[PDB]
Amino acid sequence: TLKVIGVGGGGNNAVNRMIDHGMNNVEFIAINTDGQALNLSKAESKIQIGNPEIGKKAAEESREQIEDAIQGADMVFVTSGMGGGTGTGAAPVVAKIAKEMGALTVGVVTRPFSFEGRKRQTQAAAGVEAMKAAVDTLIVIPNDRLLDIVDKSTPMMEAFKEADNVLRQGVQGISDLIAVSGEVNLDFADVKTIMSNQGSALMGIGVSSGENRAVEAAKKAISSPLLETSIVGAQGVLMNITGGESLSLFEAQEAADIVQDAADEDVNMIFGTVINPELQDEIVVTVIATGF
Ligand SMILES: Nc1nc2c(ncn2[C@@H]2O[C@H](COP(=O)(O)OP(=O)(O)OP(=O)(O)O)[C@@H](O)[C@H]2O)c(=O)[nH]1
Repeated sequence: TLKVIGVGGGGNNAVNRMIDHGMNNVEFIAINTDGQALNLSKAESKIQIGNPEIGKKAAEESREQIEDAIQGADMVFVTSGMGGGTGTGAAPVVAKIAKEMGALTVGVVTRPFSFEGRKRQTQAAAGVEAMKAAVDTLIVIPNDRLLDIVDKSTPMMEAFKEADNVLRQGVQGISDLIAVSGEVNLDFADVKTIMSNQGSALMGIGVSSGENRAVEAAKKAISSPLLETSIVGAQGVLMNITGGESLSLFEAQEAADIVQDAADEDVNMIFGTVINPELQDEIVVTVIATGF
């Protein structure tokens, strides 16, 4: 039982992208203060709660409504945009409740763009520290590093939809590996071994389609701009290899071995594969490195 919880406006929009893109392994929950924007959410479960301190007390006042929604989950994803009042303060509370209930809590959050001002960057920094305390592992993508990812052509009014896509890839990276119906999935106990109480995590994404797509997508994930460091400093590595119906076990093994050779000699590496047939010839390699 996996649940991804979008906290705040930006977090809700990512969840809505997470649903438009096929991701049915998981139960979706949306939490916000703005009721109208909650009605425009696509998640099954919606919870209205109620400067990042309003968000906090709103979440704490709705502790039991949040507790009820998460009930039964084994792992929970809390995705939010840090910076605003709602997500920055409420998302650490939703995470801390999830971790108290025994769920493996994974935070996938964003730092705002530089063009959003220092105050929004200052509050986001405090939210990030709050979330690190709350979750098992936290993935933080600074929105500024999408400029090292997006096209020269990217419109400025499209900028927050690429943020949605990156948060989609963070959650779907791990979520697709654990409970899809086509079961060459991994074992949950081993996932816990890589995520539990670790803290700060890196994410690498690589896409390719050639004859040597496996080697190419793995090298590009190893050196994805989203990684702030090389994964060599990492103790545990969770790797996802998503392909179409032509994805081979050899290709997965090849890509896993390339990543494992870049990690620390005695990393704890677990990897799995996901067949999604909308993808034709391109494979996507997602690497999650933990413990920093
Ligand atoms: N991925 C994504 N991020 C967004 C989006 N909109 C804003 N963000 C980022 O997330 C940060 C917080 O924005 P919101 O989530 O809308 O703020 P909030 O949580 O609703 O808090 P409030 O101020 O009470 O509305 C902003 O600084 C942006 O950097 C979005 O649509 N998608």
